[PDB]
Amino acid sequence: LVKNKCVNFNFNGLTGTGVLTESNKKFLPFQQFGRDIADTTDAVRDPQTLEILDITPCSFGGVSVITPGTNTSNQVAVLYQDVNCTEV
Amino acid sequence: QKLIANQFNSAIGKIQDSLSSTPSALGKLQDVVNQNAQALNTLVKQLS
Amino acid sequence: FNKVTDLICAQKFNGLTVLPPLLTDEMI
Ligand SMILES: *[C@@H]1O[C@H](CO)[C@@H](O)[C@H](O)[C@H]1NC(C)=O
Repeated sequence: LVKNKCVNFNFNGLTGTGVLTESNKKFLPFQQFGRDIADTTDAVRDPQTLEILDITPCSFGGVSVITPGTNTSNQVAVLYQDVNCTEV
Repeated sequence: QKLIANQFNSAIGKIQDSLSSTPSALGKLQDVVNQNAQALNTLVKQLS
Repeated sequence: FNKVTDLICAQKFNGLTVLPPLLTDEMI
């Protein structure tokens, strides 16, 4: 298990992509999956040690580009939408 | 002028109370948000 | 603002970006 890294996890039958983090979700001692009103996998109980990991889909987002007119300048700034500052 | 000012202040105070007593007073806004959420929720219930 | 009601992130879980309004509510 590795936390805070976008991985392709395969907890039992459940497979999927995302970053997984330790969580305070109080699973009942029998529950395995996590879900939400969107019916998507939110958290997961670690099968071999009973720990709770919420699954954030690892960061995506649009890449907007801020540019003046080409005739003005070729300098460009970029805007990674819906993401912190990760890779530059 | 004094009566108009008193009526104006009282009517504004009632506006505060009406919006407090009536949360639905903002249904026209809340419905908009609900419609968007429902559409997004429906758009996610299609990958199931 | 207290009479109008994370869930939008739950749809964001599956490729659904929610751009912020240009005029922030304080600037509005
Ligand atoms: C199960 O095995 C794993 C890996 O050796 C270990 O971390 C865990 O403590 C064991 N016990 C449980 C909780 O099943």
